[PDB]
Amino acid sequence: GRDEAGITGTWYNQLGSTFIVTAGADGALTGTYESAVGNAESRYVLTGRYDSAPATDGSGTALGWTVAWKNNYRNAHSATTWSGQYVGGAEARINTQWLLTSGTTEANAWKSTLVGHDTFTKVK
Amino acid sequence: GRDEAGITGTWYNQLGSTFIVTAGADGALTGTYESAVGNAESRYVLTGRYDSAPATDGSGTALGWTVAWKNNYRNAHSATTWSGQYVGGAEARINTQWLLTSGTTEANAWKSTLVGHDTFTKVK
Amino acid sequence: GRDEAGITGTWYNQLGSTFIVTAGADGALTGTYESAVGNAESRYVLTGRYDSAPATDGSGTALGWTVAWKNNYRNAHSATTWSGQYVGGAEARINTQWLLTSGTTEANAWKSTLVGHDTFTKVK
Amino acid sequence: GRDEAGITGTWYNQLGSTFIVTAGADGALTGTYESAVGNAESRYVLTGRYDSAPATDGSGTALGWTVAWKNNYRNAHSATTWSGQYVGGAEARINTQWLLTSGTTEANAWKSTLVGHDTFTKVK
Ligand SMILES: CN(C)c1ccc2c3c(cccc13)C(=O)N(CCNC(=O)CCCC[C@@H]1SC[C@@H]3NC(=O)N[C@@H]31)C2=O
Ligand SMILES: CN(C)c1ccc2c3c(cccc13)C(=O)N(CCNC(=O)CCCC[C@@H]1SC[C@@H]3NC(=O)N[C@@H]31)C2=O
Ligand SMILES: CN(C)c1ccc2c3c(cccc13)C(=O)N(CCNC(=O)CCCC[C@@H]1SC[C@@H]3NC(=O)N[C@@H]31)C2=O
Ligand SMILES: CN(C)c1ccc2c3c(cccc13)C(=O)N(CCNC(=O)CCCC[C@@H]1SC[C@@H]3NC(=O)N[C@@H]31)C2=O
Repeated sequence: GRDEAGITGTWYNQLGSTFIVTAGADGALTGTYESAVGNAESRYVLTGRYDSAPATDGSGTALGWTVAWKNNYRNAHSATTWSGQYVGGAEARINTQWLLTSGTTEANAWKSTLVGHDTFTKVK
Repeated sequence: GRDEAGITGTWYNQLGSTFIVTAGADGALTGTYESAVGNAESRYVLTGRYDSAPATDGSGTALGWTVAWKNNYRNAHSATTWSGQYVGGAEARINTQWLLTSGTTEANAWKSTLVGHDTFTKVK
Repeated sequence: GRDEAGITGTWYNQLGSTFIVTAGADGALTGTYESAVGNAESRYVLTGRYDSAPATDGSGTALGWTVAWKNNYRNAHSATTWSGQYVGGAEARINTQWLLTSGTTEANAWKSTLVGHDTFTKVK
Repeated sequence: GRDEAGITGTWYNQLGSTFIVTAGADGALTGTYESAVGNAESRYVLTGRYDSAPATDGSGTALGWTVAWKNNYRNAHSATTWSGQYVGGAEARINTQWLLTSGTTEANAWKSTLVGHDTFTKVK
């Protein structure tokens, strides 16, 4: 409810990427993502989930979402998942860690997956 | 197509958890997850994405999905994302890495996120 | 050489932790770490390695180090490894990702490892 | 003591890499690593730390180590850290997660770090 409202909207990360999400009453996340970097052009579908009844101790709201990097313009044969928590208030944030897996041969599977962290704000 | 067919079904990981997924023609993943471990009971909604047009060099198919650990029985104030690749054939596998974030206070945010790896097969 | 000089010293991360390191000519890192958070008191031994001949294209210098969280005051039955890169200049930084593993039972091994990111500066 | 003995020796992972380590009485790990894959040839220095007084409940022993991928033959401008736990007994194992950072430009820092998992045994 509070965080359905707080999460729904347009977010921006430190790279200049754009995350457009709707948080549903059932815990769904749906929207589009546009990366400022990488083998990417325009918007990509995203879907995910969030805790629709977080704790009321002042904890964050756990959430995550996935982008497969295929759309009408490109196919980067890869998928990113962001896992993190939403923190509400005047300077709301979504603080995330992500895993970006590329499809590989079996011989290259050891080097399939990048790891990083993205912080999203409502302003940038 | 090939991997819509190959991905859709029931999968099992090394912990004894059960992953029930439908891969759509558009790149969607939908289903339910049941963990054998942790603060979890019964099935949880999952949603994700996969590369619906993978390479044909013998590479894996990149995919990912999210579970928020809230259902009618429990709320563990946390979300897991799995990022990985599907590898088809007689002993098909989905090889994943995952990030499990709990909602935390700001003071505890440094210890919000677990990391691990799960391998899913069609048999176990 | 340049980065032996640049890396050797006292660093501080965003949590207020203190990283005291000597970079040797052979690629060694030695020193002590003091965490501002967690099950930790005072200084802990650290050892690691760095690229002692980085690229000269303006790339970072790859490095990593380990702390086992045992000293004369406490034993937290855990170890952290930081992996990252040093970036020199007026606002030098060491940008890292870390893995913090606790010793667990086999049944709890799935939840053994925390993941996070720390940015170190010469000032804070 | 028990794990000084148990950890010291030659280990092998699922890729066919060779990890030669000495565990000291003070918690030090020293040795050499030879990767079966990647931009690597021959042995590389490793250093790390382990919990020299683990719990006696049947928990694992937390440890970690670093390799910078520079030696007399090659320089891959990168460093790997493994974080994990040693589990003793007839089929002893070291179960690890790793982070492999390459030195990058600032513009490429988002894609600096690979993540994976290696399981080491005394036999393979
Ligand atoms: C050879 N070996 C070292 C690699 C070199 C480059 C790459 C990889 C990859 C996977 C595994 C290895 C490598 C990989 O998936 N890739 C990306 C492919 N896929 C893409 O480029 C799609 C855009 C991804 C944008 C990310 S999502 C997290 C972050 N947050 C944002 O807002 N934007 C960024 C590489 O380049
Ligand atoms: C205090 N500090 C060290 C922790 C101790 C325990 C925990 C945490 C967590 C997050 C951060 C820190 C801790 C966290 O999210 N948690 C889990 C809470 N949430 C749950 O238990 C929900 C079930 C999660 C099951 C996982 S999904 C990846 C894997 N694959 C499967 O098939 N099953 C497992 C902890 O316990
Ligand atoms: C139950 N389940 C969810 C957990 C809950 C709490 C914990 C864990 C752990 C491991 C696995 C699970 C959990 C774990 O290792 N632990 C830490 C134990 N060990 C310690 O507290 C030692 C200090 C570590 C300080 C870190 S190093 C990275 C960062 N950067 C800094 O400068 N300071 C921080 C937990 O609490
Ligand atoms: C372009 N983008 C997607 C990448 C593509 C390839 C690479 C990277 C890297 C870092 C970041 C991105 C990429 C990176 O560090 N690299 C490795 C460079 N460095 C090396 O190859 C040194 C050998 C590393 C061997 C590892 S250690 C963990 C594992 N366990 C073993 O026993 N052996 C393996 C890449 O290739």
